[PDB]
Amino acid sequence: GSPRHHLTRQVILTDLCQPNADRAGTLLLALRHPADLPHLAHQRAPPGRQTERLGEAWGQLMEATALGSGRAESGCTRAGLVSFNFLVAACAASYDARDAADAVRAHVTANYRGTRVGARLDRFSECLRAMVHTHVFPHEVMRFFGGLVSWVTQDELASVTAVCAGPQEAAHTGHPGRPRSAVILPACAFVDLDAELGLGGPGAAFLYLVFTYRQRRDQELCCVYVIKSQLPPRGLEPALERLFGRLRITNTIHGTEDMTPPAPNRNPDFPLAGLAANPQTPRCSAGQVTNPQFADRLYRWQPDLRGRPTARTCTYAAFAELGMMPEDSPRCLHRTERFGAVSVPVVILEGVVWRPGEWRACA
Amino acid sequence: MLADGFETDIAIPSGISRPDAAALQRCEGRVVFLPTIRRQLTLADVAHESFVSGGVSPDTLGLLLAYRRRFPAVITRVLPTRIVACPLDVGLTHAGTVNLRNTSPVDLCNGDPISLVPPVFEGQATDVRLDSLDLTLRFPVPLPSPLAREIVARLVARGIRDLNDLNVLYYNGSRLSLLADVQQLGPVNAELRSLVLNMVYSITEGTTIILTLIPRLFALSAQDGYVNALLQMQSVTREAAQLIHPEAPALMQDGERRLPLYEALVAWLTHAGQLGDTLALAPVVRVCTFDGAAVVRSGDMAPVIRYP
Amino acid sequence: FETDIAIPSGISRPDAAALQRCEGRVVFLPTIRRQLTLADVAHESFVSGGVSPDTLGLLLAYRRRFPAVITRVLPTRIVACPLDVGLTHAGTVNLRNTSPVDLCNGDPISLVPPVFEDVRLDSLDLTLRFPVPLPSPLAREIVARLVARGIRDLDLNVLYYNGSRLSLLALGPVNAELRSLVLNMVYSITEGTTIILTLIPRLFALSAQDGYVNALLQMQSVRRLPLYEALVAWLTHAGQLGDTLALAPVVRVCTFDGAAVVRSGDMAPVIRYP
Amino acid sequence: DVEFDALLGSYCNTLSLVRFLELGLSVACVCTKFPELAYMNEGRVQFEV
Amino acid sequence: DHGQSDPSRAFAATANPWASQRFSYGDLLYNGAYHLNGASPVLSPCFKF
Amino acid sequence: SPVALHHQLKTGLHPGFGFTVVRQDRFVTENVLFSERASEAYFLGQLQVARHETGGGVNFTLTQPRGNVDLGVGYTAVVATATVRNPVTDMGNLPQNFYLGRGAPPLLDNAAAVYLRNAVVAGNRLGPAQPVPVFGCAQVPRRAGMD
Amino acid sequence: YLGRGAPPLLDNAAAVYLRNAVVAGNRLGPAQPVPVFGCAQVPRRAGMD
Amino acid sequence: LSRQVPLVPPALGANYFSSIRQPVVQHVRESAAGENALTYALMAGYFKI
Amino acid sequence: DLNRQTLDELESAPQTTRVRADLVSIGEKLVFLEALEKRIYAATNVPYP
Amino acid sequence: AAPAGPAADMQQLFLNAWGQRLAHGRVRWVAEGQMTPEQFMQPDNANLA
Repeated sequence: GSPRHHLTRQVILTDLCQPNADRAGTLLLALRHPADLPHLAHQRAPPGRQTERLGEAWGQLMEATALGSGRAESGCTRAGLVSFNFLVAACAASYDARDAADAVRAHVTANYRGTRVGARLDRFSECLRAMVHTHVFPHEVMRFFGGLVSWVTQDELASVTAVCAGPQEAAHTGHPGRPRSAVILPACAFVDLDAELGLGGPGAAFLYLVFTYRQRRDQELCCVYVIKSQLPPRGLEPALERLFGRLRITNTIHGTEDMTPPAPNRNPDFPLAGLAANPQTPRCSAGQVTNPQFADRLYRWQPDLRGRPTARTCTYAAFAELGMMPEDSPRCLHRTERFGAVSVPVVILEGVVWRPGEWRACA
Repeated sequence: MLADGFETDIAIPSGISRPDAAALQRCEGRVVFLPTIRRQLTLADVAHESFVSGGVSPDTLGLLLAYRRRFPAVITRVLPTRIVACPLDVGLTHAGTVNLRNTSPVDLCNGDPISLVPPVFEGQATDVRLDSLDLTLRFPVPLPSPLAREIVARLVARGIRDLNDLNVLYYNGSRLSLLADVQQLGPVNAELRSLVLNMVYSITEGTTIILTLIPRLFALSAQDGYVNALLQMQSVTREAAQLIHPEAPALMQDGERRLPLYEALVAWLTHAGQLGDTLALAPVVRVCTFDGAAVVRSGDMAPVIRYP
Repeated sequence: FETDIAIPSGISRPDAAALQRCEGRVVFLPTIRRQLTLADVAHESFVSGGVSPDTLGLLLAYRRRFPAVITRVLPTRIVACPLDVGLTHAGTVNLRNTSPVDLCNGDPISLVPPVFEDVRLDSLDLTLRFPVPLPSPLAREIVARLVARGIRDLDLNVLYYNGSRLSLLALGPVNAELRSLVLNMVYSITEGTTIILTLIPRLFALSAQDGYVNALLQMQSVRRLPLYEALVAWLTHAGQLGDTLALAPVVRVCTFDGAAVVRSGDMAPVIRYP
Repeated sequence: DVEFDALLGSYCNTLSLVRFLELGLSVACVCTKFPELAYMNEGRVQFEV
Repeated sequence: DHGQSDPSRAFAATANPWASQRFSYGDLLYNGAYHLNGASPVLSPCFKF
Repeated sequence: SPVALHHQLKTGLHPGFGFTVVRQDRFVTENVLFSERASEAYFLGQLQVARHETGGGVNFTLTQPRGNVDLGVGYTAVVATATVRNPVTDMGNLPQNFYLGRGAPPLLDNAAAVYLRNAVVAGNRLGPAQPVPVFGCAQVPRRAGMD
Repeated sequence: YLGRGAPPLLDNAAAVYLRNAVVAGNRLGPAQPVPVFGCAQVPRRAGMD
Repeated sequence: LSRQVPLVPPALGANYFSSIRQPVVQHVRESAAGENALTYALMAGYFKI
Repeated sequence: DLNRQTLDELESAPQTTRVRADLVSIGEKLVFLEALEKRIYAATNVPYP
Repeated sequence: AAPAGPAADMQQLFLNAWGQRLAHGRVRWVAEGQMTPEQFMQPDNANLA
């Protein structure tokens, strides 16, 4: 009796992710091929920013990933998999529980196989500080990829085997000593909404990924949260407004900069409610419009939208479905496991059934 | 989704008379709102007495607003001691087929999405009452999807008139109206804000170019009849074009590298096109018959397979 | 669970090889049924109207029809399974790209009518138009490009994906094939931004970076113009397009025992949401 | 007081199991059964005039 | 409801503007719901109409 | 002019025109067949058993593949139209609207295009109640009772 | 002030004046302003003795 | 508009409150009988209901 | 089995006598033809139904 | 209307106050003049009720 699941395999370099330091049962995240990244940043960015910042920040990352062993920067096979414990410790200078956050960074800069590991984290988090400024948002680039069940090791590449759909506790590990796993997450991201709203009632709950941005002039942050909630996917937008509304207050006033508003206020009131009242106002028919001898007698109206804080520049959050816990009461634990010689604040989610979903901006 | 299905068990109490027990066996396929996904609940949780706020039984409009915080489920079978339902948001059955029953005044067609609506119709608000337990079970009305975009749009537009006819509909030629009632000022302002957020967010600087295409359309409806019967006899843009001659702005700040028409359309899809999900709930369900007909009749069951 | 699309009698010899070349391709049918005729399958099956449908009406039928992916092709019947009921029992069904764009692992896949540039069976007098299975994040780009093309008529054709280059122009028919989309996308926005402009008549007049933010921060806290009768003309019209231009993904690729990136002409294994 | 209710008799049907060769239409057929037909492409019947 | 026509002759609404419509001279004289001639024993024939 | 010819059909005047009223009627008939000694070779195969679950119920959809070979050089069957039952279609006078239709160019002066439409559809046996949908299929006001 | 359903006085300059002089500094009154729909909330007490 | 409808001011009484409505005015114009028949026909019209 | 021994077919035949009554065959079955104002309704004040 | 002022400029007070009134919609009772009696029975007008 095994429930239906779906395994994946992909030949993935171990540049940003490590299925050796992170044991069986952590999250993963697929990426786009990074040749798309700063061409979109040249195109989609709001007026008056440094579009080449993404091409230079992502440039300095790859260039620091080798520095030695004579290794080319472009490649046919390319690492597009960022492990979850790598991503939390990247943005680890933007949480509240900082003493547990450096306890995530303590095994990140140590347990990884590599030379001068932490030189990436001062760069890769700056790459995320360039994703927001160059305005190609990482939830337009990141994408869920399943949780680990096994790994086959070679120098700088490995065979990542994950679960893209199904229950986590169903797929075989590889060692018949411990033939399953559990979803293992650091406690600097797992923030409930049960006690924080007062919902102490038992029931089945959903798991979401949630990003946070902060758009300012070179003061830009990033967070990743894995939130357990008994809420609908349609009914998250008010609850995320309650938490992160302070970041929404900052983004709507300090996110719009270097745009030039029209000076002074030029656009008057819109008089169509008054122009339709008089039957003595001049009009036009369907053939007389698009004619120069008729359009000059109509009302001239020149709308000037410049410097408006658009919806795309007032984003504070973006979420996606990740999975549910169908149990009667969701059974979470809070332990500290030993990743070598570093002990970590660890949240052990148990009985997770995977359903990915689309993203959704909370603009 | 689980392999062996997932069926909650709404409990029936002890003391129920025979005029009430045969009143629940006509509830074979209806829409029942669980507040959580507990496997064990009570009828005192399901019924309208649990729906009330603090003592204010809300209108039809708030009854829209407290469905999107609940989990709609469909009864599959009724035992004497418990009622079994399946939540739509989790997983249907092994099959992915759960039989409904039309409460609608309007028959269905194949493939059409179902968004459910409160009992707004006149001579139609038929609540199955339990007398020996003192409960009212309001059963909502499954409707086809382009109806649910009308009726929600009729009610929100009506409440704006009170802040200073409309209630006539037509679908498949059968004339039907809706109940006129006073609307409380509370939940209507929760709709107006959910409009004007999604309404202003669809205005990017690129829309100053589209608003200078209005003189082209008002001349295009002169020649192609597709654009005549597009605008409407009762539209705004026709009388807007007869008085306004717009013209484009001169330049754009760094407008060479960016596409102004493209950003106005991406923001229009996720905000103003998405609007039919913010006011009402989400069209979870469409009708996928296996052998029966193109049309599913009123008072008849329908097999159902899920949907985005 | 595998349905049957029977081929009617009188098949020529190149046409038995033509249907031998659509092995793994997406096809729409009306109703899930164990026996079905090919004349209800073809492009003729929804030319209802007096004009053969353009790209708009193609989208509408694709949400009223139930997509099926063809398995093996027997010379008497086309065996297929639909993507809504047949995939809970059988796990994974192969799929062939007709896309100019390659697939990665873990993408969700929507479908687009063939707007870029078509098997004809002259023994049976029908065409078989087929959808283009491109990945769904491109779908809200590419359709938004091609709508934005026709607005210029009354720079753009640059697209990058997976380290490659895309050229949408590859001019004659496709702009005329996409006339009905362009004439609804404009109307919904111009109806929207004049009603919004009528309800609050100051939304273009406030100072943007100074006073308009106060008009935004307040919105975030919790004869006769026939205006209130014209919301319904907007809301039902805009509430209709929110399904059609959504392009919801039925399909997500989970690659197992194979290549990471599946190229054009190759096959990619496919699961639905469980 | 002494009362009843009554269930007097339970009436059913007999389905008419019609064989096709008990019909007078069966001249217009030539019915020879296949143990298989789905293993067959276009087959033919020849005629000479 | 005289938005539609007579079902019998489908091309006109009725045959009497004084006897067909509601609150008409046809209704005020011959309805048990109005009770103008409930007193007399003489059977009016159109009471069933 | 369609404005001008609106006036002279309401006021009983005869303009310089005629028309050919064309309609279609459907009848119910009873037919008689005659066939011959071997008009059809009829090959039947072996049954299949299927299994699919719906709504709790479990369908066993049974099929049997068959074959129709028509071994007749020439005609082997005749329909004989004998009698006439109830005619289905009532033989009334339903005029056809084109305001249901769509694809003809309008008149220009949009103060006058509303004038005709609210004087032809307004009180009509067929005309659209809701204004015509831009891409749907316009509906006909359902009668309270057929006769 | 926890409750809701009584008409406030007309001068909105003065209706807030009482609320910032009664709920401000309370053992019971809410921290957040009241949610518009359902149920106001009691502040979290750090200690019960 | 002066040619089709009458132009009676309601300082001298309008249509529905007078005692001779519009359909006597048009009966003057749309008759085809002569001068010796309308003189009795109008007198035939002023018998009260 | 479906087709059991039906309940009524277990009885015996009753006893029979010879009754004079007219018999007509219309179509393909025997029918009693019987006028009933001679035996019944003979000189009794009850209307024939 | 009540008779205001002398009778001299009684009509000038009419046409200078009533010009905007006569051009909203058509007069009912004059439009019932060119009605064929086999049009009047049809639902073509909105004055049957």
